[PDB]
Amino acid sequence: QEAQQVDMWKKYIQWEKSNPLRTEDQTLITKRVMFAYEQCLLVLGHHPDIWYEAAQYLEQSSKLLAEKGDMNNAKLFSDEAANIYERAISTLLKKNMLLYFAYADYEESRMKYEKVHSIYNRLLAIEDIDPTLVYIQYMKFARRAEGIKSGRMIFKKAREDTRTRHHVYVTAALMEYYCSKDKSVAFKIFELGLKKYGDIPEYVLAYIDYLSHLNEDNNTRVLFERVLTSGSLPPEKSGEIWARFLAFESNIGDLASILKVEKRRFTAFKEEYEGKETALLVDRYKFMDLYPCSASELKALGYKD
Amino acid sequence: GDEEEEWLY
Repeated sequence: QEAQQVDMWKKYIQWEKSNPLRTEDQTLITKRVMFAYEQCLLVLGHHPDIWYEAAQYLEQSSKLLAEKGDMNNAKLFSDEAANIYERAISTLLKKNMLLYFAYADYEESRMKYEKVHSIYNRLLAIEDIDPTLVYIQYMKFARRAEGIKSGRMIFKKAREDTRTRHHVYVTAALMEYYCSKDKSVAFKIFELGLKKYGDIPEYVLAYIDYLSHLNEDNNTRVLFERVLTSGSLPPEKSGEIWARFLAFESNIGDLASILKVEKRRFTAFKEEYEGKETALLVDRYKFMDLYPCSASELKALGYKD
Repeated sequence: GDEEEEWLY
């Protein structure tokens, strides 16, 4: 089938890369290898890995020619690798996020930032695409190559795009905490995001995770109470939150606070946890891969996860 | 607008 054809082609390409003729001219080995790549891409151009590996090979060759001092062939093969990326996203895979990103990173590594901005915006201009990850990668590039202020602009652009999902908020907040070491901005971003996506369990869990690891008991408990009592998180979508709360109390609280939280949780899920009190108790004691029960005991208890 | 961005940073 198609997987067999792909493997055959990659083995032919690897053979050519092994320089069976023992030529000493790297330009000739590269011409032969790229020829094999071209024949392959003629019929397997819908496989993104082949474009990527071909571009990577051309870049590697360019570097090897630069080390030997042949700057002209180095520049030639560098530009031709760029064109490999361009052809890959221009036909067949016009919507492949992975190759757009690879292209962006290649042009970033050549210090051609204008071309990077064009690539990310070309991708963003395709209407029927989820741009969230696109904005995340674009913010990463902006921050690390142009600075905090360029990153904040990309984040602004992401919020104004009605297709964007909550992850960019998470990313921006974490970026401010990890790169700028600024907890106040991190907080404000998480809070704006909470106003907009407080009914999404994965978002709320991200904020909870960030704050918990700040290691301030009162702030953590306050956030737990805010999210679980007020807020928009469906009560039937809150199980993981309660679990994190029980683990927080098990780490910093006493048996009384743990039992209070356990009982509030059970109330919230009185129906779903009928007769499952012992299976829940298991999670009062488990740590990492240590359980208080054997696998057979756990199955007989109705234990899940 | 510039108000949300001012509040954030």
